[PDB]
Amino acid sequence: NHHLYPDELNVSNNPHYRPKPVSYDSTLPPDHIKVYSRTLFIGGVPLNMKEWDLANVLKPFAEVQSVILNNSRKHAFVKVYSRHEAENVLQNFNKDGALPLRTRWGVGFGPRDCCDYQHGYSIIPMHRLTDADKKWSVSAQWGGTSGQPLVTGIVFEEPDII
Repeated sequence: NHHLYPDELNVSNNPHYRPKPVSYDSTLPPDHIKVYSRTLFIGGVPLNMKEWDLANVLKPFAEVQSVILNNSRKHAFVKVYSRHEAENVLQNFNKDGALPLRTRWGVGFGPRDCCDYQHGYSIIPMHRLTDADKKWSVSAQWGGTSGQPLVTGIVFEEPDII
C-alpha cells in the first residue's frame, strides 16, 4: 500500500482533514460524471530520491497523502489531500527548474482515456466504472461524494480507492 499514513480518517482531529466539495454540471452527457484529479505525475525523479523525500520537498505547497514511486522509471504518482493543494503545486513548485522534477496532472481514478491532461479532470461514463469504483466514489475518506449517489452531471474530487 502506497498511503503514507496507514488507517487515517478524514476527521476534524486529523491535520489532514479536508472538505469534500461536490457540484453538478448539466452540460455533461448522459451517465457521465466529472472527477478532479488530486494526483500529480512527477518525472525527472533522481535515483536516490524516495517517497518521503518527495513529500518533504512538496510540503510548503501541499500535504502528500500517497506516493507510488519507481526510481528505475524516473517517476512518481503523488496524491495530495485536496484539489486546491494539487493546483498550488502546479502553480508554484519548482517553476524556475532548480530541481530536475517535472510536474503535471496525473490520473489516479478512472480510465486514462477519459482524462483531460491539460485541465486535470476526467469526464467518465459510469458504465466504465467498476462496482468498486462506484462504491469508492460515494464512501471514500478523502474526495468522493460524501454519501450522495452518482448521477449524470455530478462533479467531485478524486476519491481514495482503499
